[PDB]
Amino acid sequence: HCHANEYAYAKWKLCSASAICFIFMIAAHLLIDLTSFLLSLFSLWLSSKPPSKRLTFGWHRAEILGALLSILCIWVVTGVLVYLACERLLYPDYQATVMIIVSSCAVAANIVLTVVLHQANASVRAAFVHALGDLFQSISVLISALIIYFKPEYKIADPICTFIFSILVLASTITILKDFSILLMEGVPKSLNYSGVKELILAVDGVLSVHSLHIWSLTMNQVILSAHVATAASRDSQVVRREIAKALSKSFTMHSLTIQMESPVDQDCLFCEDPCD
Amino acid sequence: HCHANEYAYAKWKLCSASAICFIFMIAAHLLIDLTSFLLSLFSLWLSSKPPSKRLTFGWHRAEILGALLSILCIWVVTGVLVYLACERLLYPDYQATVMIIVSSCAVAANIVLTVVLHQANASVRAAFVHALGDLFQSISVLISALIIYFKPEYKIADPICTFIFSILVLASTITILKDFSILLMEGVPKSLNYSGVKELILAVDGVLSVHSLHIWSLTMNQVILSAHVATAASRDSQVVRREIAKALSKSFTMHSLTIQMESPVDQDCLFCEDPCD
Ligand SMILES: [Zn+2]
Ligand SMILES: [Zn+2]
Ligand SMILES: [Zn+2]
Ligand SMILES: [Zn+2]
Ligand SMILES: [Zn+2]
Ligand SMILES: [Zn+2]
Repeated sequence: HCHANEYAYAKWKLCSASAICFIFMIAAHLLIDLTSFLLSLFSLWLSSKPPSKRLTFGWHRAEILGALLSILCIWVVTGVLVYLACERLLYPDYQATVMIIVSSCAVAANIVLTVVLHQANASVRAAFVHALGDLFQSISVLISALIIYFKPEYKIADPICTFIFSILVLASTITILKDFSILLMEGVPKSLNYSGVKELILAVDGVLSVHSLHIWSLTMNQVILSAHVATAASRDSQVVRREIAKALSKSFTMHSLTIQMESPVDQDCLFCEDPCD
Repeated sequence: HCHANEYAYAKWKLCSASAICFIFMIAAHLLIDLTSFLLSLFSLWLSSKPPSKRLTFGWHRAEILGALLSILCIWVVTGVLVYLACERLLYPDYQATVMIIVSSCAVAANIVLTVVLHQANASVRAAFVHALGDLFQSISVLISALIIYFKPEYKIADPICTFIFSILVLASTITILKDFSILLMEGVPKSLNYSGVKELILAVDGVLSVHSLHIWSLTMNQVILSAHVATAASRDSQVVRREIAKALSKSFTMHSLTIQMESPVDQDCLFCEDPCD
């Protein structure tokens, strides 16, 4: 045959944040937040579906697609806030404490959303940064309000306040796009290393030359491995991988293995060579 | 060992469209169109790179990531044009033939961009729809101009003109997102069929029960196959797949095969069962 509660864990942790912004009707930004969540949550309902004929590996990956969307909804939001800050700069006419407690309530609220996403699921590490950004964005108008209120002589420190805080957003979203670009490109995941498994595999008896390895991954923790191995022709074949699986599954967890057990007649070729790093 | 000119074909066909909008400095929207292009082209330069250690399958898939971006740059563009049409509706003050030949030159120009992308590469079928949309968008202001100029009594037919033509954009971009959602989710590609290969494989002698098939695809024409097959224990194993490859490669083209040749002792399980369709 050659053969848990992390799923609803987020559904717990995520549905909360959806309600907070929902209950946050004390007015744009909030409405936009109320949109990213449910959809992203709805994606979390997708990965639960069983693998269908059209999607053989199943809807596992769909989470990231929802996640990667949430990120690009942050760039649009902050994209507006830089252009308006520019408009708020070029049209300098604007007029306080009224604009403080309306933000004094917001900043503390976003801490709630952020702290409950205390770092698993990608959507978690996707909605989290969406909130964190929305926090640092929120303190901009606050930390400015407690500045111009006391020092209204300038009243122009607010634009740069956003400008420096906008970068605090984008410089905090790259760390997630350095990763989700590797997933959608079928690259080796973070927690592993390409040569880190070749040697780890070459440490078994029958193997001769692991050629044409391919190890991509699904969302965050689902990894899939695939390779062709060369075995001692005098040695029995099936028994070897009968351990290699154990040899790998013991090393760490998998979601599907396919090993080919090619025979010791390979035309010693760029395709089954090596990655040139 | 168990072992063309389509690449630069687009680089030919794509660099052209990049120059046309570049040379189109006869004014914004043109600049946005220019930004979308080169990047997408730059992605086409990525897929040429050889497979590296971090990206085992290689940068083939990266094209789609660039492609899928171009699409979402269309929704943003048309997103602006519906809100402005709304603003152009709610603020009805606006005032002709001056606004005709400035568009009479545009519409015909977009035909050039579209016709040279006469339907291969995804980026082709990605930049194409980006242009086609930008055409139907362009005729809106034109077909309206030759209406209100002759019948200025209304001058309100222009908003709905965009509104109906905006849908002509989005209803033309879905056909590409029905597909590129299957690629990034590792689903079986269009040109194939899940059961279409099981039977096509089960038509060989040694095979007993192809279990745990997995057939996803890279960008458009690169397909990868992977499966475990059961063979007659009395029959020799390696010789079977020594044909199955031919049996499939003869059927159509591949980019990597991994077959496991499991033995006839499988615990007759949901995992190696079937996709429930
Ligand atoms: Zn799965
Ligand atoms: Zn091989
Ligand atoms: Zn080779
Ligand atoms: Zn390739
Ligand atoms: Zn098997
Ligand atoms: Zn099974």
